[PDB]
Amino acid sequence: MVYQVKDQEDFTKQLNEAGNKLVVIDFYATWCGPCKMIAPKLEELSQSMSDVVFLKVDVDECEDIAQDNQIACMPTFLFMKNGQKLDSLSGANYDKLLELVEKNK
Amino acid sequence: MVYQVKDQEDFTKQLNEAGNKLVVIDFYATWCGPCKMIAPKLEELSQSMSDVVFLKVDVDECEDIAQDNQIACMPTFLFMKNGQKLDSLSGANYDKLLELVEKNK
Repeated sequence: MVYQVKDQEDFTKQLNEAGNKLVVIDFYATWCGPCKMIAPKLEELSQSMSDVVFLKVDVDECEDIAQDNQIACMPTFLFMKNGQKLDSLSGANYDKLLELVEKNK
Repeated sequence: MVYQVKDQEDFTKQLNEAGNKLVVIDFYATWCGPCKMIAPKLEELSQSMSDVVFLKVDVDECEDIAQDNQIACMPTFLFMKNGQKLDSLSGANYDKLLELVEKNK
């Protein structure tokens, strides 16, 4: 399952909850076609990889978070670990996403 | 002038009012850095080019319109004439925008 970040305080709580695990955050919009296409794949990844935490942020719901993170394309995947930004991926490229997960987890 | 589209009906009304003119639509978000970066240049261009209609759509206000046009990367510039799609440009590239206006005006 992919947890939807509710606000900025919630984002910090989730990053804390993740512990030492790589966190992958999907910045998406409900009007974004590629976002919807890849969402089930993220759910499957979320279900199967126990050493990675998957989150999602609806940019229309958390516009402050989208701005703070300089989102321009949907979907954007942010890769964090122990509160540090490790990488970013713009677009629904599942292979590159998987590669960044394997590289950073 | 760059007019802000209020909803789907308003979008249709503006497309009709353009008559035979090229219409350029900027799909943007208020949390989008490059969007804000290029907005003043679009405003300047619109004040000069009276034979081209310039519109803008806030994807947060008009999510339905965003979905209709398959917006992914922002800002997206859609080029239309007589209600029909001519071209599309993702990202804030001013030279490419001018090339596409020159091509389609």
